[PDB]
Amino acid sequence: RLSASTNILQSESAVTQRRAMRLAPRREFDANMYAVDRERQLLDMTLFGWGARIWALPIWPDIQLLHQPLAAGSLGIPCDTAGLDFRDGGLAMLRGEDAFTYEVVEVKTVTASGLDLVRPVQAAWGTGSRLYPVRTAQLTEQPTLTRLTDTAQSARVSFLVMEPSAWPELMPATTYRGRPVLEQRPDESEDLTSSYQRLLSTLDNGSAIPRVTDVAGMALPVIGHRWIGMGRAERSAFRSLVYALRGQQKPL
Amino acid sequence: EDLTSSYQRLLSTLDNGSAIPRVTDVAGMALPVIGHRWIGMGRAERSAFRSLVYALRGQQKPLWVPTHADDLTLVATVSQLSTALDVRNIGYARFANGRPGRRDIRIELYDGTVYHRRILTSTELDADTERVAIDAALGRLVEPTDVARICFMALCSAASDVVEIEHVTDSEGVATAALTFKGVRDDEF
Amino acid sequence: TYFYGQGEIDAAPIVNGVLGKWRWIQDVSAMSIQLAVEKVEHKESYSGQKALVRSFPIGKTATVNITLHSIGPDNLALTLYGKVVAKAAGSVTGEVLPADLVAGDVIRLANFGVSELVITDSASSPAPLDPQYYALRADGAYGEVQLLGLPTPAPTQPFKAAYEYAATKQVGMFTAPQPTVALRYKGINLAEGGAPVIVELYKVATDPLQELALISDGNTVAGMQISGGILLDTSKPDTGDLGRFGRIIQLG
Amino acid sequence: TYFYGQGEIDAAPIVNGVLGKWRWIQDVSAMSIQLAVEKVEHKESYSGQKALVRSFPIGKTATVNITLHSIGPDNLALTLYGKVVAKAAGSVTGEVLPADLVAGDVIRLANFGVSELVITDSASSPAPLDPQYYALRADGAYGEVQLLGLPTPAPTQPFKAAYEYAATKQVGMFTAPQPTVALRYKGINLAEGGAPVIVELYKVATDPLQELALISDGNTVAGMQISGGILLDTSKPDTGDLGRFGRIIQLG
Amino acid sequence: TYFYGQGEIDAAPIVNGVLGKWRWIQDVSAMSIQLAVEKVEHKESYSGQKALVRSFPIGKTATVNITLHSIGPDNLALTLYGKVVAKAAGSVTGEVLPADLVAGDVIRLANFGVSELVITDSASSPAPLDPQYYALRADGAYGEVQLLGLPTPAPTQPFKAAYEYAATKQVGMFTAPQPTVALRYKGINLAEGGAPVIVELYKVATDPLQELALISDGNTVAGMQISGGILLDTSKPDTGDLGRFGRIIQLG
Amino acid sequence: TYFYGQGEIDAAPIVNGVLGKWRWIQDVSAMSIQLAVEKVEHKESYSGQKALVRSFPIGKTATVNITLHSIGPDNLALTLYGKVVAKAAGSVTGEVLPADLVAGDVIRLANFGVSELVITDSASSPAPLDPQYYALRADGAYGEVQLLGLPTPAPTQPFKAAYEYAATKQVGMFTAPQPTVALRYKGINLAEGGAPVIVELYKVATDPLQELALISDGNTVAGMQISGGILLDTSKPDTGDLGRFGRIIQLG
Amino acid sequence: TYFYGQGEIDAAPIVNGVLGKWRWIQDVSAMSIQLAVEKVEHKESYSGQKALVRSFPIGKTATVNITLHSIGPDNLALTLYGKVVAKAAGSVTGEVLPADLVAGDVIRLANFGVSELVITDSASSPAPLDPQYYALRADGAYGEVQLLGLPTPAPTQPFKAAYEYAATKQVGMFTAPQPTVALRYKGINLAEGGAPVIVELYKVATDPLQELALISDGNTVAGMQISGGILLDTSKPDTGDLGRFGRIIQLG
Amino acid sequence: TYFYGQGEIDAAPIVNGVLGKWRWIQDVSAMSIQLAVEKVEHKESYSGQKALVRSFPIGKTATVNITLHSIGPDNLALTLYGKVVAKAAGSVTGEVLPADLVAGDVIRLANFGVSELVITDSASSPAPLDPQYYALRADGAYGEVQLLGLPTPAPTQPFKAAYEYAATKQVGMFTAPQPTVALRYKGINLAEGGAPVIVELYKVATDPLQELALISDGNTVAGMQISGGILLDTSKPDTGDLGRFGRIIQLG
Repeated sequence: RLSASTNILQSESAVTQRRAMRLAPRREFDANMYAVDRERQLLDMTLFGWGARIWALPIWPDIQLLHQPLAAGSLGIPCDTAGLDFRDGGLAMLRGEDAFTYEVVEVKTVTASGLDLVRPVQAAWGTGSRLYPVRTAQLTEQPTLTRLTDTAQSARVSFLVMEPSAWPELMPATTYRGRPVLEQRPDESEDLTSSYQRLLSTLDNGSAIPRVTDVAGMALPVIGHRWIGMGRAERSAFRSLVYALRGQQKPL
Repeated sequence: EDLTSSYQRLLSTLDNGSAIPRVTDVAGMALPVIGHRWIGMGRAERSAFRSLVYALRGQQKPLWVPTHADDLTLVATVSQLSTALDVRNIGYARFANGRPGRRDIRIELYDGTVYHRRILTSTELDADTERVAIDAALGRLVEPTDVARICFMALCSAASDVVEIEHVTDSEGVATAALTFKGVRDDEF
Repeated sequence: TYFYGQGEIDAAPIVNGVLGKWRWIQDVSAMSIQLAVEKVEHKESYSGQKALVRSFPIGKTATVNITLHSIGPDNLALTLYGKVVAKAAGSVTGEVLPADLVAGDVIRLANFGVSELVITDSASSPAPLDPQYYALRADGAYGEVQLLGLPTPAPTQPFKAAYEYAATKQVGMFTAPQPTVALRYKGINLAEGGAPVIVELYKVATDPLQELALISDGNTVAGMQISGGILLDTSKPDTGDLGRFGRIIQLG
Repeated sequence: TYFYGQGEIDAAPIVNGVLGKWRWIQDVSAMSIQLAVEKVEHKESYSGQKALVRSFPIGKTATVNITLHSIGPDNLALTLYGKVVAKAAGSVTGEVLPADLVAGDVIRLANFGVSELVITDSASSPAPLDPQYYALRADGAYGEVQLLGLPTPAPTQPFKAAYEYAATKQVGMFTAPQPTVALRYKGINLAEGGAPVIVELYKVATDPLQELALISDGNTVAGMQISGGILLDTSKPDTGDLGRFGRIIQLG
Repeated sequence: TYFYGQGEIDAAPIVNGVLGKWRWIQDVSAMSIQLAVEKVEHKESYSGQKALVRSFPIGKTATVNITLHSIGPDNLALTLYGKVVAKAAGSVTGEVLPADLVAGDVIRLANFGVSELVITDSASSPAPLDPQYYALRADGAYGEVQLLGLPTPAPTQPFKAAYEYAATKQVGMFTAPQPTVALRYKGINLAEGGAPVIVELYKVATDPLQELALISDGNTVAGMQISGGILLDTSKPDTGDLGRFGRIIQLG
Repeated sequence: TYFYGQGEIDAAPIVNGVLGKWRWIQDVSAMSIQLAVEKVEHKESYSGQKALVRSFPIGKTATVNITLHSIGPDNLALTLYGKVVAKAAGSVTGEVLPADLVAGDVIRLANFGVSELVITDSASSPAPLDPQYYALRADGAYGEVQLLGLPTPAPTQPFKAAYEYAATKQVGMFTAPQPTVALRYKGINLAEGGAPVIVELYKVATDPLQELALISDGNTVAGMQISGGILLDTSKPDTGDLGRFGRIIQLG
Repeated sequence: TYFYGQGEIDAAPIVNGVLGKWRWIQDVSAMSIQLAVEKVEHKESYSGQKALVRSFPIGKTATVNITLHSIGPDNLALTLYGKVVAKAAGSVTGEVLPADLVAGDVIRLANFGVSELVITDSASSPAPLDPQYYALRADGAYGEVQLLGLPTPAPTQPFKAAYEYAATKQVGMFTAPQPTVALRYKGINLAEGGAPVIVELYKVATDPLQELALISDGNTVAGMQISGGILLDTSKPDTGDLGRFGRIIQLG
Repeated sequence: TYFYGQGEIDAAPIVNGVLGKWRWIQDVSAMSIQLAVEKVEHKESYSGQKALVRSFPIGKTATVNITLHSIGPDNLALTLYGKVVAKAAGSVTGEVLPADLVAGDVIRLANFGVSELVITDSASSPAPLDPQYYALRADGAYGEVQLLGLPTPAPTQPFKAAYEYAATKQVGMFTAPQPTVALRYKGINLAEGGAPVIVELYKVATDPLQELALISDGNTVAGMQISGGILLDTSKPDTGDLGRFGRIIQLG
């Protein structure tokens, strides 16, 4: 979930002034998880002691697998960084089959082919170990753990990132009258709706009969849109478009 | 019916302004919440449950509510006089080192005898094993093969005063009810 | 110790709880008793399996199905929620037939089993019509009279018909309340040389017939299936070992 | 005391509550009557056996299914919600045929059973065309005429056809309101030497035919199945023993 | 290494957890054991193939179905939730028969297997009725007596009947709590020259019979089907290799 | 008065309401008409039965199913929502075959019915290849050409193929709007000596084919099943007894 | 290029990921592999048809079903979630039989395969009972001892029984965790002269047996059906063409 | 005008929209094409008959099912979402066999089709073992070798095996993306003397096989069933008569 604040006030005529407040939208993640063998007790203790405090949440959607083994003590992890949530001076977190097989390192810069590192890695993981971008996050609400058996608990964990998420802002290539044009064709899987919202207030319903006065006499249509990614490039382009929109501020 | 456990905290005062939010732990303590269900199958059990409900007087009277998990498992036998219980590393030392909500142990041996202990302090020994301590003695030498569970205990009281006793068949029959217990700081401290 | 049962069935209506007069239910082809019990289960979780540990029955009901091939009026009353009506044989003298009658029309009389049919012509001088000018379809089993012809000097159109009707038994539809009948079965077990076996059902509430094929195709006698639930009788002793639904007696 | 019934069925349409004229529904292959009752159950809990203790009926309905093999216009009107239309035999003198006709075209006439077909050429001097130049398909029963050839000096294309058409009976579809018919089944029970049995149904609301296979395969005659619900007649006495849905009469 | 089993089944009722006395359940035609397990599945998304990666069982249950052809009172008590009742043979001296009796009436006695029936006339001078004036139906097995005639000087209507009744065994219905039986199947595997095989079931909770056709058609013996769930015994050692639900023993 | 129908069927497309040119639908194996009516019921409660008292039809719809065995292009257009395309026979002179051709490869031509195939080698001096070095699979029914061999002095790889193609008829998929066709059936009733019977359906909307087994197994001719709903025609008189869905004509 | 497979199957348990020792699964009658894929569809709407335009698979799972006819203890352990227990042959000296023993009772010994049975009477002077006073049902295959009679001077009731028992193999119920077994199939293809074909499944999770007919009717060998899902192995190379579920090898 | 089709099917994989090289899918037993259309219905109420009056299609889809009996590696790759892997024949020199071997153990080699097997003893002086001391099961097709015996002076347990392995073809499972294949059915209509018929399908998305019985029972060859949906091709002209889903060509 990408959320931003933009309080807009319109006059009697259908004219709007927009005052986008948040430059960096707050990011929220919602997911479900399980814990059975040695992860349930660890999860219980982890949410018991640490509780409501800053985490280092790996970016699950940005999962990545190493193509070559990483030598212990090596400086630099050559891996794909095309359209990934990797930033200079950020964090990275390797992972293994189990929760414990992990280690966090600090990334200096992105070379488009690797991750420059300042501190050498103290343990070598071969091909198959997962690589996760890391962003600071906090538990918005403590999960309600559902006991499935003697040792089993499913949780609905929700996280909010407490760091700005920089990302390039790009608009559609086509331009019309000096403004962007949305050339993407919406998905028709779910039937969509269109409505003509009007500033038709002041119905003045008394006792005999009502009467409506067109304050502006203009109709502003409303259109719904849906799309499917099917790839990394399309998702990155959509994220760039969302960032460029800045909520309701930027029109197109 | 699958039940749930949650760690309610006095985590108010989020102070969400315009730039970013920040949360301050007013007390830095977690009080667990546990749900409970039972079946009567008889008059005596129903009478006992009614007596317990009357004794509770809502949330006023507290009482320990042992969990039924397997949080801790032994990895090495312990002598009767020893107070150095060894359990596999679960980050207990980093998170649990003696502070209300944690601690308290129920051995629940295979035969049926259960020993109630009190954790004193946990020290990290290895990436896979620990040497968590206890208060006094164990009772006998118990091997890892002769332990069912540990099921961390915790003092709690009712979370909702209203109790629904669903009578199904008859007094000499079966009844269903649901109870919820929440941790509370009591017992002279 | 093997069962292959044949025998008879006796039913006694229950009218406000006072036992009625037992009667034979005539031929029967199939009798089945079904028992259904609902249970609530308790599951432990100390073994890590969450397997079923205990279960106590809460529901208890018994259903009985009977297939009878008898279309006797008593069975019709018991099965169609009807009550038998007996009409004594008699005579009619002044029935008026439909007017505007011509050859080819069919007339229907209010009574069945018509015989000695006479049709007197309406005039100052009565003149019974000739028998050869009318015919009785189905030998007067339904009072159906067919006109063969009329004399060239067309007589007075309205007619006065007199005849005799036989006694009959009638059963209405849904004209009686839900019968409550106790059942006694008289199965002889052939597998043990014809060993007597007794089954008694104290209280049974029947369900109206499901289907009745008036016109049948094949070599199968028409069948009547009745479903009923065995109610709990509150008059019998509770601690008595005989129970309150039924019981079975096997001499030996 | 056994039933294997065959016989006749008679119906009388009910219009505005006044009895109509009874008619035979022609051959019928199957008739069945089904009774349905809804019950609300009361239970008592003193025994701890959680079992049924009383039940009182609430719903009361009956349905009748009839399979007739007659496609007569009267039965068609009864089943298709149609009204019979009688067209008298007549003649046509100046019917205009389609233009731009050529050999191989098939022309269709507005009436069936065409005979003495005459096609006059359009010209100042009438000149009927040679019969050899056209043919009648299906012996002119379908009103279809086929062109066999045209003279080398092509005559005037528009044509005037005169012929004779026979009388016919038509039935509409959904052109009549829901018929309400009283049914009188008069069957013979062969199991008792052919004993007489009568079934009376005061008010029946029919349902249009479910299927009608115009092109049949095999050795089975086309069947028409009609379903109907026996309504409650409000004119018969409530305390009358004859009931209000139907009745059965047996002589004995 | 192939199985085709035949043999015997023994059951021991479990009361308050103390083992009962084992007994044979008489002939049994079919036994089957079914295992059901519920599983919660964990998946990993790094491959983009959205496929299953791990699964851990949660539920664990077992059910046993048994088809017995024995209608013995002990098996009836086991299956009908009844308790056997033994009635010793005895005599009756002053049973009063219904009044207003006439020829053709059928009277029923409270006991079966009647013999040496004597009916004394009610009068100052006792006068037993002639045996020729009454008959015993079904050889007095159903306790039914039919009147063949009465003397012209009609004797006193009320009657006193004295006779002898044989011993009988009765079974109640739903008069006993849910039985808990331990089953021991001892079968012979013919596929291995008749090798010995034993199956042990510590705790089984049965379900009453589903159907019981008292009047059977065909050449198939009446069958009693019983379903039951194998509960978890809490007395056996948890680490014991023998388990807690059942066991199989094979000699080799 | 009995029906066993065989005959033909005629269909005329409706394009904006103007009647089209009737055409025969070729052989047909099964035609069925189904009528469905929805009803709303009113229930009295004065008799204590709450039985159905009245019911009036609210819904009315008719569905027609046809099974045709003809794969004629006209029927394909009517059934596949397609429009026929006619390609006249012609010749080709400069088609270029795929390069890098070797023995064992199969070449496919854009047209079917190839004959007089000639392949001219690409060079300053044209040199048609020897016919024995290629073969025509399926006698040129698909332009499939197989290379038998190549001369040791490998000629210029690109080839120029010329040939003649025959005329053909093509049908697209979903290339036409929902057809609306009036149907006229010409059933002859054999049960009455071949009595003509007419059925006309004014407006019918068809549904595309459900299945088409291109490769069939057995001795059954491929069948094509089409479903259609009879719409309500608004042009016919409302009070006219002929109705608005269809009608049936039976001479007599 | 045609398949009709017969052969053998090998299974190796996976215990914490380390390959186990392969073993033959004995005779097998049926093996099936099912693939299920879930897809999300994208629909365009520019053509007016809203027809499916694109679809990408999101789900992927494979299920394998095996039917084995072997009741070997290893297969029982693999299928019943059990672990084999081996008991060595031995002897007993001081078993105490139930008291209050009389003729007709049956005694059961804790061990099977009893031989050389001796029952010593309890008294100051031991006096082994005569063998003719007891019998061994099923030749001591279950330790079932039947009392034929007792001496007139009733000896001391408690008995001390000594005998020898043979070794046996036992399998518990649900006494082992969910097995994870890799499968190797050795199908020989008869359609190609017995061409070898290999199928390997890296990781498979089985499901307990669905049914087990201990007493079978007919001429069919008892069958054991097992269902399992093929998990995704994370150890194999991702880019390796061998995949992660399984693979098939066909020499040629 | 009748269809009974047999013939060939050709497929061309579609990669990034560029046509691939067509290939034969080997023998095919059944092909069927199904059309589905969704419709929204409009009704008019002026008649009071509440019946359908208009309907316009909304949905448009098509699916194709194909049953192929070929297990060729190319077809396996097409259906199993796999990619063929070719392994060339080679040799092994220093493969190490498992230790702690004893007579009766079965060892497996990493390659199939083993020949010229040589096992050298581990010692300072190499000493190949006698061939009589080991055997090859299934003629070394499964890479299985069985130990027949060992010399009394037990040689060094670890062994070095050298042999030759033949070439093989492998297919992965779910190792390839959803194939998109264009299908060309070329069948012969026997009902018209073997007339030519062609069916074209531009774009088809397949679904993995549903079932694959490796061990077959009976006389029926193993069948592979594949389902696929015909997508909408966006490259063909919209107004083009050939459509965008498929086509049928008939010569005439």
